[PDB]
Amino acid sequence: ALRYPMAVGLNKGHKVTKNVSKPRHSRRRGRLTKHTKFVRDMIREVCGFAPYERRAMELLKVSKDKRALKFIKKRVGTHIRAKRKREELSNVLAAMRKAAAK
Amino acid sequence: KVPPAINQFTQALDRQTATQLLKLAHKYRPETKQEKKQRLLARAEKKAAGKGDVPTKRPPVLRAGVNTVTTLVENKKAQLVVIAHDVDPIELVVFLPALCRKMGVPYCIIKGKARLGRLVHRKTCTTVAFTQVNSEDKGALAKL
Amino acid sequence: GAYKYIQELWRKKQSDVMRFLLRVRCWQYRQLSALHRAPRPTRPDKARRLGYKAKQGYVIYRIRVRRGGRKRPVPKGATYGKPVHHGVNQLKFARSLQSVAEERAGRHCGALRVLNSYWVGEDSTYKFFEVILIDPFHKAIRRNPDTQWITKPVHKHREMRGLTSAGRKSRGLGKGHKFHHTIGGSRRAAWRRRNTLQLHRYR
Amino acid sequence: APSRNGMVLKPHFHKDWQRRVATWFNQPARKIRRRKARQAKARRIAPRPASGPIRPIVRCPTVRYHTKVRAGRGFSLEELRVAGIHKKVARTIGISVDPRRRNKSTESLQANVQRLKEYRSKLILFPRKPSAPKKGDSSAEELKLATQLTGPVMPVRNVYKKEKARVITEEEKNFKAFASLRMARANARLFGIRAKRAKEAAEQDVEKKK
RNA sequence: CGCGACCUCAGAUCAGACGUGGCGACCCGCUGAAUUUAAGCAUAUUAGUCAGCGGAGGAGAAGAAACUAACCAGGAUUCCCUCAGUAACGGCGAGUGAACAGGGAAGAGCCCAGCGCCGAAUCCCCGCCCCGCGGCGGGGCGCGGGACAUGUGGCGUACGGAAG
RNA sequence: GGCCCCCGGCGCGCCGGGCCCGGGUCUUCCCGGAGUCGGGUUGCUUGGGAAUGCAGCCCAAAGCGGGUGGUAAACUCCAUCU
Ligand SMILES: [Mg+2]
Ligand SMILES: [Mg+2]
Ligand SMILES: [Mg+2]
Ligand SMILES: [Mg+2]
Ligand SMILES: [Mg+2]
Ligand SMILES: [Mg+2]
Ligand SMILES: [Mg+2]
Ligand SMILES: [Mg+2]
Ligand SMILES: [Mg+2]
Ligand SMILES: [Mg+2]
Ligand SMILES: [Mg+2]
Ligand SMILES: [Mg+2]
Ligand SMILES: [Mg+2]
Ligand SMILES: [Mg+2]
Repeated sequence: ALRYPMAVGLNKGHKVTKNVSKPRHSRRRGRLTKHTKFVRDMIREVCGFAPYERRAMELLKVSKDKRALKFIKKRVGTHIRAKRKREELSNVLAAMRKAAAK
Repeated sequence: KVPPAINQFTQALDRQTATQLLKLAHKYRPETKQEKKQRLLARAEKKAAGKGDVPTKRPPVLRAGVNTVTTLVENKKAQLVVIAHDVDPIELVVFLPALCRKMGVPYCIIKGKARLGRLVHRKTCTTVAFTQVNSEDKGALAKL
Repeated sequence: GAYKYIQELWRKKQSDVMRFLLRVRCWQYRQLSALHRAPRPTRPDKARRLGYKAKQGYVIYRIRVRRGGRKRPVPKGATYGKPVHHGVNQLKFARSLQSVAEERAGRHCGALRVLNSYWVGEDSTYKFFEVILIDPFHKAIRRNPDTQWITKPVHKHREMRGLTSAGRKSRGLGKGHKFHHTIGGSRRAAWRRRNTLQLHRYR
Repeated sequence: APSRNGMVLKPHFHKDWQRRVATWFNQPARKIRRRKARQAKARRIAPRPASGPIRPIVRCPTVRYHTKVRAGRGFSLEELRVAGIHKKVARTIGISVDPRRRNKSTESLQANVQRLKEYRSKLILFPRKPSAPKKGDSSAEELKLATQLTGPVMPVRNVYKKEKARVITEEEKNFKAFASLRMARANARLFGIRAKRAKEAAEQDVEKKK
């Protein structure tokens, strides 16, 4: 025939019909719920911020974003975790900026 | 330097107000073991002859316990929350003033977890919450 | 739902409120003895997460351990041998300090069973842990299924055989490619299997 | 010392091996003890199959063994759900279940539901109280038809679809098997770099005129 | 300005229980050499072994995936055969050295915390009565004590669960 | 093969009491373990090799997150577990 199943190539593999199904409930782990988000927001305004988080906000306030990321990565430890933390710290700065605007 | 989350529990109710609050709260104490037995036996006697189920309007009662009160505040079901000022592991109630204010339920801080315990026939209670109240005490609860 | 708030609160150990509480408590624990019974769990949510229940038979012991590594206990630093074994300082104990605190609680209270432990504070020179113990002969413990397992003879001194959560972490147990050292139950179990010469009857 | 030609040998006998030597003089005794336990277990579960629960049809993982099929740990919940068996009742009637096994394809799914439906048809169920047969089975098909089953229940067997000889068409004769394999390997190897070069060329194309 | 509640502590030859020490072939947690080999020797090897300390049971430990894989996918632990003296480590020297898949022995799965709902529904102790003794339980009673809302019990646990 | 004595677990009728509703469909809700993970460094350990595991010290999390995917790193998709 023109084309055959192959053990190599971009479309390699034995051909089976894929069984589509709902993902397992363990794969749901880590999703943020409405109540858990509410609790974490409660604790954040009760507690505040860690001293390194406040320092990183000063760097973001003067728009030293590369230096802020270097500082956060040195504190938290990894690039992926630092990028997520920097976005959140940028978000709270923007949130309190528009709160003080009105 | 005590952070305001911990310093807020030093502001307790004055003696006059705490007296009106506990005097009202005396009318809604949870039923003891003895009078629950008396009530349950009466239900058994009445069910035997001859009314039947007879819910008979489960009366308003003072809800107690930090886990119970927290859910009531989160559901906006509490009308008034009373927090003891001397919870020794002070993490059980540090969020409650902020949580109550966020949910709009009025809250006060009172002197003595032992006084709250006597309300519920126990040694100690962190918090008690006022749910719906009898009509003759709606005026009193509103003033508080 | 208050336990959820306390859990999120204790995840903020560097906040102003938690920094104050941890410092004051660490000062207070410094004034007490190294081994000391606590009237109640300091962290009730963390305790019950680890197996504790507020009923008779469960007791709490606060343990204070000294921080740092393990100096080799040789006279004048002389470890007579090859230079690879000359190390005296910068040596580290195989078991964590939490496992040591559990062992000290269990040794003192030999009639109780160590269940778990958790962190309540630390200094530059001390770490403080609270250990959950169970009285195996109290009727509340003994008449309850789902708790009767701790009453068995095989479960005595778990903290000394590395069977508690803290003591288990140093044994290198686990599933998959990172934990090939302990296939068979332990390092010794794996080592004996891999170093035994199987001489069959028919070779 | 080496002596003339020979193989460079590396014995692993430098580690006090004689303290850990496993002799096998209890091998014949071990086989007797295992046989006795098997026979005692079979007697204990008197009409139930001696080998145990039915096992699913399962393909072997890697590329070395994926042509073979064997018995798995237990039936997946997706298989039981479409076969109409409760996941908690299945273990009572001799069906092994594996809650952590997934079904990636439908062929393996449907292969195992015919296995469950075949087993369920061949199952003789005794009533809990023999004097009160509620919904299990008739007494006729369990008075004498009940017999302990020896060997695995419905043993998993590799099957081959025999192809009859056919006339080779011209399209099959013109197919280039070696050339296709060589080109398929090249296409998979250069797929990522071909896209990047096309992407870079597209960037130059959308601004080439200015 | 004494009397109460709680908290945190203390004493008792208080009522009732429990631990200690031995054995230690097998098992678990640590600590841990040097002889030796390298034709010297220091890394390496001996060896995570001897010695040392602690803790168990009739077995122990492990154990129901923060797994293996990359397949058309398998599916807790433990043991045997094989993988394999292999991948790898190594003054890349002497030497050391697993795992996956496959075939078997055996095969068994579950429980909390948390989120919630249920008038704390929960548990221990002490007196009284009856049925029993043989490892001390069953039932009933006590406006009898205590624990416990700083959280007991029932439902329920990632395979989803609850309520209509 | 016989006789004697003792002990233990198997079905039936009864006894004393407990014992409380299961599945499918739809709808509305609810879902998780923190000085822990992870990172740096140090020492030991491993076949684990730009670091397999364990531990001390310092830093110190997130929630479409986290871990793993045997070469360090950035971006991207996927797989797998929790
Ligand atoms: Mg050496
Ligand atoms: Mg006495
Ligand atoms: Mg002993
Ligand atoms: Mg030599
Ligand atoms: Mg020599
Ligand atoms: Mg020894
Ligand atoms: Mg065991
Ligand atoms: Mg275990
Ligand atoms: Mg699981
Ligand atoms: Mg070979
Ligand atoms: Mg070695
Ligand atoms: Mg078998
Ligand atoms: Mg509960
Ligand atoms: Mg790579």
